Amino acid sequence: EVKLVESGGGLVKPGGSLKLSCAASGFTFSSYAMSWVRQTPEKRLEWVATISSGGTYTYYPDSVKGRFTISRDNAENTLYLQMSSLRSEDTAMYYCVRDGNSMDYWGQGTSVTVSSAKTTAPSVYPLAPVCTGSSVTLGCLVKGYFPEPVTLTWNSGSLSSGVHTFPAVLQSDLYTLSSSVTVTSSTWPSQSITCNVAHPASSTKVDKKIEPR
Amino acid sequence: DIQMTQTTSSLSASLGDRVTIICRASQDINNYLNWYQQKPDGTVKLLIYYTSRLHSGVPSRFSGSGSGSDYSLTISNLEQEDIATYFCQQANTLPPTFGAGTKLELRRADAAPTVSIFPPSSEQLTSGGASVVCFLNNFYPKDINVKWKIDGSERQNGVLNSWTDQDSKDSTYSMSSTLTLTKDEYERHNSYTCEATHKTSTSPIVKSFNRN
Amino acid sequence: VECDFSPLLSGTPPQVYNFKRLVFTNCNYNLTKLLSLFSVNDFTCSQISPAAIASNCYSSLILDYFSYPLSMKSDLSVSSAGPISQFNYKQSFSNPTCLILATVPHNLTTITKPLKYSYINKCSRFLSDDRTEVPQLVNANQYSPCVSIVPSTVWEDGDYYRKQLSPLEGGGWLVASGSTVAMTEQLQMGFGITVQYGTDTNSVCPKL
Ligand SMILES: *[C@@H]1O[C@H](CO)[C@@H](O)[C@H](O)[C@H]1NC(C)=O
Repeated sequence: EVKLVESGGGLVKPGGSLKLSCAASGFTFSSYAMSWVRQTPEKRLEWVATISSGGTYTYYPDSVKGRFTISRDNAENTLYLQMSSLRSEDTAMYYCVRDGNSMDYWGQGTSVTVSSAKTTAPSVYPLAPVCTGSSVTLGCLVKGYFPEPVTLTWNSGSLSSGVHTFPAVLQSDLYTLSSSVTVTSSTWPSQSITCNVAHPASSTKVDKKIEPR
Repeated sequence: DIQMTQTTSSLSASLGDRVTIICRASQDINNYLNWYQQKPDGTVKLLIYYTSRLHSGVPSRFSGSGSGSDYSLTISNLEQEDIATYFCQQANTLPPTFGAGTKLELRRADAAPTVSIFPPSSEQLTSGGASVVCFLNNFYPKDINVKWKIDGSERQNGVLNSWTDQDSKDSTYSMSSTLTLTKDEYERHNSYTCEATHKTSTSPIVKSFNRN
Repeated sequence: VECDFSPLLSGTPPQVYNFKRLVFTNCNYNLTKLLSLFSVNDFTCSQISPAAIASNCYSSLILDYFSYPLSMKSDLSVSSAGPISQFNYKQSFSNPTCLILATVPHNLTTITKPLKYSYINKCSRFLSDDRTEVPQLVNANQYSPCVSIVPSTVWEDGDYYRKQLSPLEGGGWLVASGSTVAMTEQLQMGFGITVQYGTDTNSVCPKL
């Protein structure tokens, strides 16, 4: 089973450096060309680099030439992307990819943000209904964090149905995220519903229980 | 560099239908054309390589056809799991370049938004902020307009909106609208209204509260 | 009305296994016009002569061009046992053919160089038991079955490329092996010419 697991993503200042890694398994790594591909927040895909199976040849687009270096370690089965002289346009999700005549297998990607802005932990606010029907909707407001991402769950993930977690919105330096959950009236408030938010960049974990107002 | 043009950016179809996504290259790319599917959770898979060859594990209802600079991806007997964005990619010369992708949407019966409005949490008010949140959930089609009113007066400034992709289980759309004020600015008004304009009704769907 | 060889003169030529094929019908050709833009190193023909091919009428004329290196010229003959004739390019025995080996002059800036010469050293289909190998030899005029698994350029010399075949295709694998040759100072190319016959149209004639 082919597996590609990227790591090394984060927030870096403009003009800064960052090195990404990719742990490959489930195939003979040294038999394949490997590639990096990035996707902008606007969902546009752009090839970043390809390295030949033996590491002999490397190829880059002009947008990254001279700044990025792809490399591999065939003994350790890992692919690397050294980035330097970073610009904010380099902000993207970076995917490790198995190449050849096509990009066979894609990793799940690792997020990179290039910004002067500082890491900010979010405020998490429980949204209870206004002071009734056959269902109730609860909400969660994740406000003022940077950078992406956050992870949001309801009751530690056991409550997945009726959930709508909305794409984060950037307003200036800070991100805002919201999530709603809709359950039957007999479910809440008689049963406990809690919002769970994690912001790894700021090492933040918050549980916020929805209480009736 | 070779430009890949996917002529439609969004496509709408029904289950069992036959969908055809077309890709144009700015040059003859000699069949070195590949197709990728990205699901809403971001997962990317290879579907077709070299114009028409099917990648292993990909169902036979996916197929490819084309030559020169004109290429097509076809999905027959459209299923629910096919809600995705589909990208073409040329592999003839470097750099390999991708199309901007084609989003595929499933059709369903018309559905009205479920609207819920939320006053600021007392915890936020304590910190001096005041966000008024409104959810407009599970509606179809995706086209919708949201208006905020404070004491009958329309308000546009300080509103952040967010939209979800099509729900993979019931094919509906949802959106979030947040009006942010300071606590002081908030406490200067009484009535806060969230209004939804949607095909399913002539008059707007309205949710409101008073600071009392 | 004049047969258009322009696609040859613009861009990077392909390799020997993914050669570009031009098919000419209902037009007038000037072969001397084309060959004068190049430095012709070899020109041979079978079942016809270099002078005759340039002054006759046919139902169609087929021109194959690709990046090929002179060092390897012996391998292009149909009496080679080498990888080139077995797995990359074989001309028609039944019809009259011409094989031209030429060099792109420095003046011909419009044709751009590949990074290197690439070819398939072997192409095989392995059975479902991943043990039994069925070599895939090129037929005259046909592309290798492995063009669908080999990139438009071999990434590195000695690379293996493979793809699984679906149960409908009988399962198993299609496996190819690639080789490279260092790029020369001026681009060296190969041209293959084939002519076809028909009773209706002989509308491919030399321009007069
Ligand atoms: C090519 O053939 C044309 C006739 O169509 C002739 O006018 C011209 O002189 C020829 N070119 C050369 C290189 O002689």
